[PDB]
Amino acid sequence: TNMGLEAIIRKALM
Amino acid sequence: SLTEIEHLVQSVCKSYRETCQLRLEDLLRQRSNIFSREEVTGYQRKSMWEMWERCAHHLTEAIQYVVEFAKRLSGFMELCQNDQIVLLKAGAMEVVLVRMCRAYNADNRTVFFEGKYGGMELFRALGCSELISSIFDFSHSLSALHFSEDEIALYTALVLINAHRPGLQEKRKVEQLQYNLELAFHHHLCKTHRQSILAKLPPAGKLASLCSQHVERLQIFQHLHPI
Ligand SMILES: Cc1ccc(NC(=O)C[C@H](CCC(=O)O)c2noc([C@H]3C[C@@H](CC(C)(C)C)C3)c2C2CC2)c(Cl)c1
Repeated sequence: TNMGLEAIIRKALM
Repeated sequence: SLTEIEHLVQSVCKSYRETCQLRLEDLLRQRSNIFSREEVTGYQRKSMWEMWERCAHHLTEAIQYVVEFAKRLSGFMELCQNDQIVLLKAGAMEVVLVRMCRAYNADNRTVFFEGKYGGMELFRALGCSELISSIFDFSHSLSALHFSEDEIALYTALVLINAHRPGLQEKRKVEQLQYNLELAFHHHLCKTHRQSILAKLPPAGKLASLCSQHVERLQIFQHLHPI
C-alpha cells in the first residue's frame, strides 16, 4: 500500500 | 462443471501449500519449544531499531512468499504487470496477516518467532504496544474460528484477486478470475458446512496498512542506522 512494498513486489515478480 | 471447480480448489490449495513458508505440522510441533526468560530478556534488551529491522525482514520475506503464491494462481500471470502490481500492493500484507494465524497458539497466547514460541513480551523492544496487541487479537480471533489450510488458501487467493482495486486496467479478466475463485470457495464451504465463516472474519486493512508503513519507514531511514 506504498512505494516500498511496491519495490519488494516488483523485485520478486520479475 | 463440478469437476473443474474441484480441480480449481485442488490447484489453489496446492499452490498455497507450496508457498506457505512453514508447514503447519512443524508449527504445531514447535509449539512445545518455548523461549526461556533469558531469551525473552535478550530480545527485550535489543534496540528498537534492531528489533524492528528483524521484524521488517520477516514481513518482507512473507510478502515475497505471497508474491510466489500469486504467481502460481492460474490466470494471474496472464494479467498485465500493472494489474499484478496493483493487486499485490493492495492485498499482500493482508494476506501476510491472515497467514500469521497458523503460527499463533491460543492456548498459551504465544507466537512462533525465530525458531521458538514466545508471548507478546518478546516484542517489548518495538515500542508499539497498541499495534502488537491488535495483531495478537487479530490472530486470536482467526485461531478461534479454526481457519483451516484450504480455507486460508482460498480466502487469501480472493483477497489478492479483487476487481475493485483502484488502478486496474483489465477489470474483466480480474472479474472472471475472482468469480471462478468465488465459485471454488463457495463449493468448498458448502462441502464443509462453513458458509457463515466469512461473516465472522474481523477487519484487517488497517493493521496491514500499519505493517506496510513500518516496512516502508525502515526502508526509507536506513541511511541513519547501522548496516
Ligand atoms: C502475532 C504473530 C503471529 C505470527 C507470527 N509469526 C509467524 O507467522 C512466523 C514467521 C516466520 C516464518 C519464517 O521464518 O519464514 C514470522 N516471524 O516473524 C514475523 C514478523 C514479526 C511480525 C509481527 C509483529 C507485528 C508482532 C512484529 C511478523 C513473521 C511473519 C511472517 C511475517 C508472529 Cl512473530 C506474531
